[PDB]
Amino acid sequence: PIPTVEEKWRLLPAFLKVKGLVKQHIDSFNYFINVEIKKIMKANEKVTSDADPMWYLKYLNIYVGLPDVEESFNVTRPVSPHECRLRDMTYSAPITVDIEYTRGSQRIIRNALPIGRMPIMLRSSNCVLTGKTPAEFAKLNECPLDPGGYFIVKGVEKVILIQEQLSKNRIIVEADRKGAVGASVTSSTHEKKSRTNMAVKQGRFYLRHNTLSEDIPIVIIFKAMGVESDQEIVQMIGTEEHVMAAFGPSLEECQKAQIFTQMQALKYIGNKVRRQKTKIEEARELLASTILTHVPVKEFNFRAKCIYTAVMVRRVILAQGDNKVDDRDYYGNKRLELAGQLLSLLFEDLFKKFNSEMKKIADQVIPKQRAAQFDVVKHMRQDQITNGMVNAISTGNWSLKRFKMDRQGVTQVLSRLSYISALGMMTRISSQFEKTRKVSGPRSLQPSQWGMLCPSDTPEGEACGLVKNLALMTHITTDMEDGPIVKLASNLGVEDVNLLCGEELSYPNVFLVFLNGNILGVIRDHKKLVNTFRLMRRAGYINEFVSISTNLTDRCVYISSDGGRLCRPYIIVKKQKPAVTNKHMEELAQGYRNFEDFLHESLVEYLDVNEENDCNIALYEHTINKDTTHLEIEPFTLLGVCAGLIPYPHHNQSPRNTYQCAMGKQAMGTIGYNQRNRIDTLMYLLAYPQKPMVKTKTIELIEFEKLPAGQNATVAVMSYSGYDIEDALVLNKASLDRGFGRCLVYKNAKCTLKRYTNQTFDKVMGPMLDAATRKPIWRHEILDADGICSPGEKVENKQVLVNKSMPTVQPQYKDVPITYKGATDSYIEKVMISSNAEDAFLIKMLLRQTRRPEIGDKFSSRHGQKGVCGLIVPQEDMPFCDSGICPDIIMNPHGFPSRMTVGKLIELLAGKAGVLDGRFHYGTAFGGSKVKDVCEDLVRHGYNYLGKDYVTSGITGEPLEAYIYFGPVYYQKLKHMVLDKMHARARGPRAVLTRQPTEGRSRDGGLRLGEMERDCLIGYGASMLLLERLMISSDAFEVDVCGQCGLLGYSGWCHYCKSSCHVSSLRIPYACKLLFQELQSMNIIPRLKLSKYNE
Amino acid sequence: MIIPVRCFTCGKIVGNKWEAYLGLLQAEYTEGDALDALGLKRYCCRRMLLAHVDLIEKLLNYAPLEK
Amino acid sequence: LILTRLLVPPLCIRPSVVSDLKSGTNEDDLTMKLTEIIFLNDVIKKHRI
RNA sequence: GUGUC
DNA sequence: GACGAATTTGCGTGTCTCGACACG
Ligand SMILES: [Zn+2]
Ligand SMILES: [Zn+2]
Repeated sequence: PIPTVEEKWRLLPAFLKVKGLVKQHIDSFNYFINVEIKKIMKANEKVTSDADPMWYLKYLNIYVGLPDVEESFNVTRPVSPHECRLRDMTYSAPITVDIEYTRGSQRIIRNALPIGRMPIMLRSSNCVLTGKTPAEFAKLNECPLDPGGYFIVKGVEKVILIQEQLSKNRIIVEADRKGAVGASVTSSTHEKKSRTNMAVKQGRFYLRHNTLSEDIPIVIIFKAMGVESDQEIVQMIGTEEHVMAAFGPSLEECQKAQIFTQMQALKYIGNKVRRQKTKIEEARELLASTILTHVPVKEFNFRAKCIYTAVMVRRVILAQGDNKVDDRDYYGNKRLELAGQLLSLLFEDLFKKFNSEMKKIADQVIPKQRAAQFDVVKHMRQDQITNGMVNAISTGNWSLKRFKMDRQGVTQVLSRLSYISALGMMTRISSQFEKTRKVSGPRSLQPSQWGMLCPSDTPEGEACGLVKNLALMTHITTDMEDGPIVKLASNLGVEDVNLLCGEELSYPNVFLVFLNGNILGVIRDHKKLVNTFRLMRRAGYINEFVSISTNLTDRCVYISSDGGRLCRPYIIVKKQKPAVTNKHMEELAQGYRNFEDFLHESLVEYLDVNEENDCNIALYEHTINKDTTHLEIEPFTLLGVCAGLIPYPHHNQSPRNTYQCAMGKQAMGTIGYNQRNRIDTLMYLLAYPQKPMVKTKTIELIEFEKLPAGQNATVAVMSYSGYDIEDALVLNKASLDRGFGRCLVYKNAKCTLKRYTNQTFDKVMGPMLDAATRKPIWRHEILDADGICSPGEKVENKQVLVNKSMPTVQPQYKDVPITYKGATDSYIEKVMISSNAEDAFLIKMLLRQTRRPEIGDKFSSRHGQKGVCGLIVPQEDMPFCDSGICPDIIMNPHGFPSRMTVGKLIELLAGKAGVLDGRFHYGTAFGGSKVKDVCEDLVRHGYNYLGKDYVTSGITGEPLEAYIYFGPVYYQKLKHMVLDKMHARARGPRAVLTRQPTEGRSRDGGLRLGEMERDCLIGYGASMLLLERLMISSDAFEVDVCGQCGLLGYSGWCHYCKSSCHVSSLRIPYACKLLFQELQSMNIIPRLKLSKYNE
Repeated sequence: MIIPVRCFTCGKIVGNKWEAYLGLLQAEYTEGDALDALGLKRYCCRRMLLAHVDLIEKLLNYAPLEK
Repeated sequence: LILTRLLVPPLCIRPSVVSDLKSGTNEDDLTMKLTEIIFLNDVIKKHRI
């Protein structure tokens, strides 16, 4: 027995209260509008014209305000998110700057100068939805359970997906189609993205960069950098017997070509280099700040760069001859990208554009002036900034050629189908690779990721790993500086690389220090370095988000402080024991001693993927060994948000887990606290949502017990007459009549109407009365005397909702009556009439439709078991066992073994025991409740102990030989009803380009007959039907051509021969005639030769 | 949203004991004590009141009120 | 083998798009390319004189 | 672009 | 001994890289 603290389950809620799931999406933006927005202002700080050096403007301070709207005339009132969501407006706040400009001779300092607007997040620091109370949240008509984190642009909720990319400022050594090759990608803050690569062929190293014409020898690059004597070159490379046999050839081919001085190498390079000022200076400045710009050069010293290239060559040599290769599947190198730095790049590019083009606005006015003073605030504009921001957010085209980048599909509309689909989309992560079949590694589950990305959470289909979700406990590190870090490392006793030569780095005892892909120097006895750095980090002086690791195969220590790293807290242990005790957590339960002081007391700490590489972590407290360094808080935090709804995930199989986590976001239910006020395009709601009996701790963490998307129902696992085939399930007619599974659909119909540049307008006449009696006509029946439909009415098929009459171009008006198209008979809920930002009237209507479950509706079991309903059985059937309880949904026992789902029976047992006793049973992953204490509790009541009951068949009236498995199960209703998945067409509209059925059901189109279905008709050998349903029913056309010269005539007449003597006709599909008429314009004339079918 | 008037499986009226169940949960009574004192004995007509959420109460705070 | 006379295809092979947005027409890319190459046919005849 | 087979 | 002819091999470039339905 070992002392075990059963209290560490309350650390996780206190940790999520600080940050975590979605609070980091707001942290990245709150830090960006407080730190980087002024860094960009300081970057572009002074700009002046060149006409005469007397005019200039200066940037003092910049800041943003609160969400405000500019109405008719100087009307700035605080607007709420719901108002912007209903008025199709955009949630944004202005950016007021305090700049100074010199006009004439004196200087003018105009305070509070507006330059544009910028969108603000829903739960950010500048918004009104922060620090409020639920009573006040109900005052602004907003759900308090809304996590937020999206953008409202033109009345839609847009969220920016997190995108993962590879690490920059690092060396990779990977193998390709022939051999091994090293590469280096360089990209700092300033826009300079470079990709250099060193390759090996014929025992000769060659350096490739897109600025050079062809290969340049590495020894030539060395001699050009400044290292002249060939001895210290090999000294820097490596002093070993096997590294010289591979470096001799290059040295001797270098001696072959007559290059022995720096000027010779520089002239050689300049002659090699092509670019569209002499050759020596060209080659000098090209080796200075073009190839590797992440290694700064003070005056003109290429020593750090040449030692960097030498250690790169040494890594390539040690990779050469072995099977040690670097892969891109490691997640310790992969970095994440939020919406903060994207907005940063967008804003800095827009600001640079606005500063550089306005520099040209006052550059054509100074010589061609009219007075002595020039005002610049009247030569100022505030539409490009707002336009660019809104366009980049809504459109989704991140195109920055100043940054040399084009990205599509970054922002997406927030899924508002259910409460899980909304939160689960915020943790969705996108990859940099495109959706292709070639990938198998990155799609495969990597052993590197542990507790950072949910393994089960992934969509099944085409993308099978390109889309991943975050874990419950993880944190994204923001960027820092490295001043104090380098200072403390220099004080610890690290050596300057500029003093010692190349020979000492080959020493095994010597270790190299790397900081964000930068060589700081040489350190001996790296263990003391790592220990002291870790102790200083645990102290509190250095920030906690600084990684340190050591690698012995290449003998280098890495110090990582870049932003975008994954961090999760771990409990520290000291030589046999966790530092956290019972007295430390009793205070946390009391109300003091929270997470931040726990970190300040050196009891827990963050570790990254690369830092946990050199650490031992214990799963539980009974497996703690003498080399374990950290202790994982809880093992059930590995599962994600969508995987936390599955009872007993370890009992279930991974395909079923994936199916269920994918179907959890499609399950329909309640949306939030304000679903009657919000008017979305499509909304699915339930009538009476029940509460899951067997709930999970993750359910309580997210508070899913307030917005459930399912219902509890009695299930009987047994075969029925004939309608529980592979996935079919049987319903109870009496239960369906009582109201089990009642659904509601809400559709939106919005119409905007505006004015024009002339005095033309739009108008709504309204209803039409006849001459016999005073009744509205059948066309306009629901319309009110105003001209719109009144709520609380019933609209049938092809009836007018609103009359819209607009002029053709006194003027003639064409009426465009909006007509409702639907197979069902809809109902009107409410009507909203408002105005938008551009002075146009907007009329919105919400249409309600109540539906009941029928044969052809898809249901799930919340265990990866989906099926359409089979036969609807009345209550005379569906046998009761003893008390008179009938099966609500009949389940088939034949789909259990193949699917291999054992958690379903355990969940049923736990739910039955709970509904009998009267308390909810915990079913969390890697724990919960067992099947030993629950079955003995099912005996006290009087039922059987595991699952069995005596049933009496109803259709015959005889008992059942074998026993049946009865119990309550949490079922959920999904989308894709048979009411919408039902189409039929005989003769409808056709396209103008080709006479063929159009695409889609919204335009009443047909079905497509592809080649794979044509192959089935060909393999049979039927020719009449193959021609009947491709030419007779699709497009039958009668064309005419001539016998003298094969050409398409008209009206039995040719324009080439100008004679109707040789004229005949035939039957051809319109597609073939169109192809002929298209090819005749390509200098390809299909001269046809007719004949009699008798011939 | 609202407690169902009748049960789904058997059809027993379970909508006349919701307010009584609420008022009996504040007299220092256990969930099982309230459930077996109200009159529910079987479990098909017992999870209607036990596992039930009340969202119309939160939906009336956003409801139109007269001034 | 050398093109010096271009054949204008029929007008029914290049339908025009109409918008219920801006009282707007949208031509085919073939028509736009034809109007762009005909403008090149008149800019050379003006430069010789 | 998203969702299902 | 010196020049015209024919062989083998490293290197340049173009084409795709299953089907279906529904919604905005
Ligand atoms: Zn002819
Ligand atoms: Zn009942």
